[PDB]
Amino acid sequence: MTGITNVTVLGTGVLGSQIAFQTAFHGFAVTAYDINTDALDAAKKRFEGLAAVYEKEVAGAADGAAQKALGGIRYSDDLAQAVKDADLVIEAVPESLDLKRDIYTKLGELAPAKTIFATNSSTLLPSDLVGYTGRGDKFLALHFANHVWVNNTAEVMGTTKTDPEVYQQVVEFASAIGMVPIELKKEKAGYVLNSLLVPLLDAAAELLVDGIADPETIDKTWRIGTGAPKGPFEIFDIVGLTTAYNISSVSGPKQREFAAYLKENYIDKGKLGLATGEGFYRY
Amino acid sequence: MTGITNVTVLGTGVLGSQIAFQTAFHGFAVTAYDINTDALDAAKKRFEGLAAVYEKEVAGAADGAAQKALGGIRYSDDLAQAVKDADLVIEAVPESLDLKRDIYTKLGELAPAKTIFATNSSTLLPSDLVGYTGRGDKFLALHFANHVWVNNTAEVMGTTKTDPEVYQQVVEFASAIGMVPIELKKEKAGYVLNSLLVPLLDAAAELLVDGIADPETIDKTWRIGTGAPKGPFEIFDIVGLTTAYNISSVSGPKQREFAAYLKENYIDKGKLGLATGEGFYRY
Ligand SMILES: NC(=O)c1ccc[n+]([C@@H]2O[C@H](COP(=O)([O-])OP(=O)(O)OC[C@H]3O[C@@H](n4cnc5c(N)ncnc54)[C@H](O)[C@@H]3O)[C@@H](O)[C@H]2O)c1
Ligand SMILES: NC(=O)c1ccc[n+]([C@@H]2O[C@H](COP(=O)([O-])OP(=O)(O)OC[C@H]3O[C@@H](n4cnc5c(N)ncnc54)[C@H](O)[C@@H]3O)[C@@H](O)[C@H]2O)c1
Repeated sequence: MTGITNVTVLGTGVLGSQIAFQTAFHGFAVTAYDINTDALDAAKKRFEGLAAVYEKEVAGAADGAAQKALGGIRYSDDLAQAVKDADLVIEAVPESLDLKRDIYTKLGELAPAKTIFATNSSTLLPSDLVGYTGRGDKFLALHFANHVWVNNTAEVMGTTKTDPEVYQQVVEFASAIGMVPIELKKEKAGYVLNSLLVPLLDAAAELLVDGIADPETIDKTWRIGTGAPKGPFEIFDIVGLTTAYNISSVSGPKQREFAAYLKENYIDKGKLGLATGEGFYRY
Repeated sequence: MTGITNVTVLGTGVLGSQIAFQTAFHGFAVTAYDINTDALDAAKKRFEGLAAVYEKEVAGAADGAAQKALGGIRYSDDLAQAVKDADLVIEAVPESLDLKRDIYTKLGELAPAKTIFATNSSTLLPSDLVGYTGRGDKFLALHFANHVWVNNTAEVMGTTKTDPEVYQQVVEFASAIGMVPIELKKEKAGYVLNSLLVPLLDAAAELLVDGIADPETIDKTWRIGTGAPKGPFEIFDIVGLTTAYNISSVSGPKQREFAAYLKENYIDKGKLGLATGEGFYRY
């Protein structure tokens, strides 16, 4: 008769907690899973943080609505119990092939037949994981963006093996929790958004490193030329220069030249971007 | 005592006429140069078109101000006479190495010593031209965008040989005619704007060709993810699919795959973008 009602999220970190909370906020029955009681205690702290954020930032969260969502969440550190009646499992464990491999094999065994599996992985492709799951027709990617309550896209990307009626029901779940479903047709590293954004940021980095123009110039050129609200380097500051450095340092020669540039001129000086109050720009 | 007053523009085509007119509109003494009286007649028609546009679209152009600028422009099809008292020459002849080569050698000989030379070339690098000029310390690029009155950037890009006091005076001329100077430090193919934009559009094209996602999806992902007003394919429509095809067809394998895609699905059907009323989107 009915579809997705019970959702279990694996991991209560930065994205796990946001995913779980947004889902609870939209009336699903949520279980947050993590490794031990200390991780669960820390999860609860995040959920209380999110609740506060929602009551100030999110439509409909005022006057106790965010607290009620908070209070309704269940915590579990026993995977078997955590997914026992799960309609959907959203996996946001650390970005580690080994650690996700471990997770899915167990999850494939412990979760009832009905359960749809969805990974939030940034870099690990579903195909890289579909094996360990044991239910490829029910395994796909549901990829969120940090600050899901306002950057509310959910990229839906399955494998060739993925069942279309499952894919569609994930899409509809995404709408149910207030996301804009971004539907990919074939698997793709970086889904859509990162696929578009990285090339822009790389081109900007090259201009800076090769001494063609300063950040301000590059940024105003982009805002004026495309009408965008923020230029590449303003975007770097939002992404965070530590993240930008990590990514830059594992790519072609030119990017690595940028990573070294970030390290010397920003990272080493403690100018990590927006969150810390100064990166390419002072805030 | 005084600086740039007399400006001669070589070519009265799409960008030559806009450059000349904006410059006349801001009080410089402008001579428009073209090859014969028939080209000059057509120049006059464009200038009258621009005058109409300015009176409806441009601050300060109403109540005869745009007509007065129009009336003050001089036409010449004799290069010697055209640049005889020129402080600045802006070159917007066809994008043709041979045709610009011809131009600069003559111009180097005919223009008084004081004259600064500036090319509006998109693809031809200044260094590719500095030779034929004979005044490398007074030769640089001043690159405009189509619809200069509203897309009012002017990318200033010189050669290693370029004289810094000349570069700065071009920058100040750019401000004088209401442009936002985009100052490049070293030469770069595509200056700043195209350098940033092409990679974004290419990444979008790849997603479309490889069947990862449809235009709408890719566009909404970009607008939502970056807050930009327009997605890649809306931008393609603005650029014009004929232009996009030309550029796509002379680049790496993946782009060529896109060019063929444009040709089959849009060009061959007469869907050329915004100007004709339909491209990726119907307008
Ligand atoms: N952080 C982002 O901006 C972002 C964006 C999109 C997708 N993602 C993806 O989400 C996942 C990373 O999550 P995050 O960085 O947002 O939070 P995080 O990495 O800070 O937290 C990881 C969560 O998993 C828990 N955990 C640790 N070991 C575990 C295990 N052995 N089994 C089950 N849980 C375990 C941690 O305690 C924590 O609750 C990766 O797939 C990453 O690619 C992150
Ligand atoms: N069109 C754009 O969007 C755009 C943008 C930036 C830069 N540019 C650059 O401007 C130049 C092209 O100008 P356009 O396409 O805007 O106008 P156009 O090419 O339509 O017109 C060319 C002008 O040069 C004239 N001309 C032809 N032969 C000539 C010659 N032998 N000697 C002198 N003049 C001659 C033509 O009659 C016309 O007046 C190129 O350098 C191009 O890269 C164009």
